[PDB]
Amino acid sequence: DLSLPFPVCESCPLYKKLRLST
Amino acid sequence: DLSLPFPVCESCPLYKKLRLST
Amino acid sequence: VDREQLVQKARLAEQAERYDDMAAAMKNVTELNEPLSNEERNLLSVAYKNVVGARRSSWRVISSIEQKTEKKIEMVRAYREKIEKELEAVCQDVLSLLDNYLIKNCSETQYESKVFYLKMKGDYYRYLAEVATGEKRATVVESSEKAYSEAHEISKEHMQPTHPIRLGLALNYSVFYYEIQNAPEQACHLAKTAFDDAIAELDTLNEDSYKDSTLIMQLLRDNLTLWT
Amino acid sequence: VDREQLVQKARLAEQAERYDDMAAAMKNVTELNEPLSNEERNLLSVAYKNVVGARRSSWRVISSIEQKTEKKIEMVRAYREKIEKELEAVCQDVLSLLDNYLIKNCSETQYESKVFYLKMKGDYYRYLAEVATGEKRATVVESSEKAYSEAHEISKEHMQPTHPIRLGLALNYSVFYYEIQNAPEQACHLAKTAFDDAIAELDTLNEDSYKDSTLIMQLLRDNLTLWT
Ligand SMILES: OC(C(F)(F)F)C(F)(F)F
Ligand SMILES: OC(C(F)(F)F)C(F)(F)F
Ligand SMILES: OC(C(F)(F)F)C(F)(F)F
Ligand SMILES: OC(C(F)(F)F)C(F)(F)F
Repeated sequence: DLSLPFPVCESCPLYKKLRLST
Repeated sequence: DLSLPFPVCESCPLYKKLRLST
Repeated sequence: VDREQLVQKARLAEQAERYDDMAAAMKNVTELNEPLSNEERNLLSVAYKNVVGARRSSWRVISSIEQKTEKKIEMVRAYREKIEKELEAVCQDVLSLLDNYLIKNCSETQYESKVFYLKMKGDYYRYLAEVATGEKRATVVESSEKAYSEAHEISKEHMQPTHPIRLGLALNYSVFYYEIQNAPEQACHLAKTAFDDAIAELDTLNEDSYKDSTLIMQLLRDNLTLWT
Repeated sequence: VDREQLVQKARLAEQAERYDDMAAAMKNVTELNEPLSNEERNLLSVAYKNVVGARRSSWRVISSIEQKTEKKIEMVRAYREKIEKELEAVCQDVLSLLDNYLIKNCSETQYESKVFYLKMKGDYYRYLAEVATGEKRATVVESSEKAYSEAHEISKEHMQPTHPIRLGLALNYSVFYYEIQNAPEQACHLAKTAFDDAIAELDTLNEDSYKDSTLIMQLLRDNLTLWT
């Protein structure tokens, strides 16, 4: 999947966003 | 969890059993 | 149960990885027929993204098995069709919430919400397009492009190029061109233009969202690298 | 749909990680009121293990949130209770299949099947015990011990000490003593005895199951190391 993998909000930790992106 | 983590049958690959155990 | 308890239930369901419960909670919140806060918007999106994503993942597994293989192929095709109908039902659920509540009652000055919801509309028609064939596919592909293009026009006019919702729209719109329309040149132009417009206006990064902005810029660059 | 198609559906559902579908398929197979093959036995067990396991995981998350935290605690407790009732319903579903079909119609010479099903019965009463309190907990704890102990006696008499079902029974029975009964000495004795009995009869390893035997021996050793 190449689409946006995480929610755009500060209450989601960056580590979670990076894990969802990789 | 300390209980049996995989099914006891040959059709389940050993790599799967090891991943479930670790 | 009041609205505050429904949102708390959605947060709890998310932590428990019970996304059907999370989506039902946020559907109930939407059906209170009032606008959604930024947090409620994100909870609704996360809920349905994970519900539909499980169906997408299962559909790809069963479809790959259907290609690699009497009563057996009849069962594989029937099971794929079962998952397909579930996926389509989830998407139509989301699209009904968007068309009849969320987009419908957006104020004139709520450009960020309009782009967020129109992007979602484009996304869920794109998920329909992934499994649709024939005339059905052409209809949902058209609907996906219409939503993305309107979101793009609004975001171009009313949002900074570094705004993470505008960048995430470009990311998904470019994916639509690459994966659905088989149009890699248009996909690359959309992704490169968004990346370049963001980097040219780096001084517009916001203290509350600069992490999302810079990360989505990297996702755009990642796809361009993969596609060129 | 015939039995062959139901088992194929279970295999497909497993690949798609749709374990509710997998369990429903294997429940339908069991309700044809004929014995289960070794493969059907394993499919039924995998299905329900994953269904109940999702509920166990969610219950532990919500229970930890309930301990760490007006209408909020009322919702957290209510949500925990919702998950609890789902977990209990899954366990009672399994236990009904075991008591009314699978154990009920085991032949006299099917010792391996009897141990497999009695171990499952012990397992699902143990999962009930994890969430039960008061007199309800004492009842299911008693039922779990009764099933495990009968499985243990049968396996002692009719199965080789290296048989993977006998070893896996000792593994789970020992966990029952450690986690449910708070009896680490009895848990260690069960695990060490099973490990020692297996290693003393290494020459009984079977070509078709020696990997499972040696792996479960390591799991027993792992728990003994953790507990001593
Ligand atoms: O995932 C949640 C959402 F939905 F983005 F609000 C969290 F609050 F955790 F970020
Ligand atoms: O994909 C990027 C990588 F590669 F991890 F750096 C991102 F930063 F976006 F995760
Ligand atoms: O998990 C399956 C089961 F259930 F053990 F039969 C597999 F066949 F894949 F092993
Ligand atoms: O837990 C063992 C270990 F540690 F991985 F070797 C087992 F072999 F059982 F996986």
